[PDB]
Amino acid sequence: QVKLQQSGGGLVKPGASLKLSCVTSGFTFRKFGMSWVRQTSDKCLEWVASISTGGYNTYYSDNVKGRFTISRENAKNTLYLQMSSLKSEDTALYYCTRGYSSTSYAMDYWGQGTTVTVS
Amino acid sequence: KGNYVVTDH
Amino acid sequence: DIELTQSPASLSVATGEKVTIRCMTSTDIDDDMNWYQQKPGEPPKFLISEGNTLRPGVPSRFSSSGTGTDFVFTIENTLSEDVGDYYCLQSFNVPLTFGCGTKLEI
Repeated sequence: QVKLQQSGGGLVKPGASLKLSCVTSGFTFRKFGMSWVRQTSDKCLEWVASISTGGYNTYYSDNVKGRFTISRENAKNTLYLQMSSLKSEDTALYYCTRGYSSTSYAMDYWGQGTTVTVS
Repeated sequence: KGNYVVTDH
Repeated sequence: DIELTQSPASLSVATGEKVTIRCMTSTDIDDDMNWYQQKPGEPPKFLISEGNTLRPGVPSRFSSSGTGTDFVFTIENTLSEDVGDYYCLQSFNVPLTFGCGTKLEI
């Protein structure tokens, strides 16, 4: 019943910007922390960023700090990832993810995935 | 967990 | 930055065999080790959460144990349906790190 519907990828040139979106349903969204994870070409999974229930705390990998911004609008049930200054190294399948309970960002529910390709 | 917060208060 | 090293790299088993996938951490993770399964072309599925608890609906044949730096994932009798990649995640500290997977049966 919990759905995380993702949107917004594509192929872009290096230096571009993309806004990834994730709209959720089947749970009270403000009660949960949310994250973005990316699976790279070598099937490795890599955490990108996390945001707390109210959006007052955000964490980013050192990889994307300063170029990526995670945000949410609690009223619309959506999570965003604004990516700027896209590098080829950012090519991956990006997944919208839900933290399983209050104290942990460990993910229980994952979106279908969005390819962003930088080339 | 080891200081990251997920619930704001 | 807690490194997680998953092992083995890959394994091929016959159905009914037992498998063991280890995931070792550079630091004590207070048992916040989590296990995932990704069947080809699906999002990863949450199998076991922090404190080695099997999640609802995951079958009993999956189990895990582990000391603060050394954790183990086991499948007791491998069924056909279990081929995929298995990943472990520590959720003790940010950055959250993942092992790079183990691929089950080819």
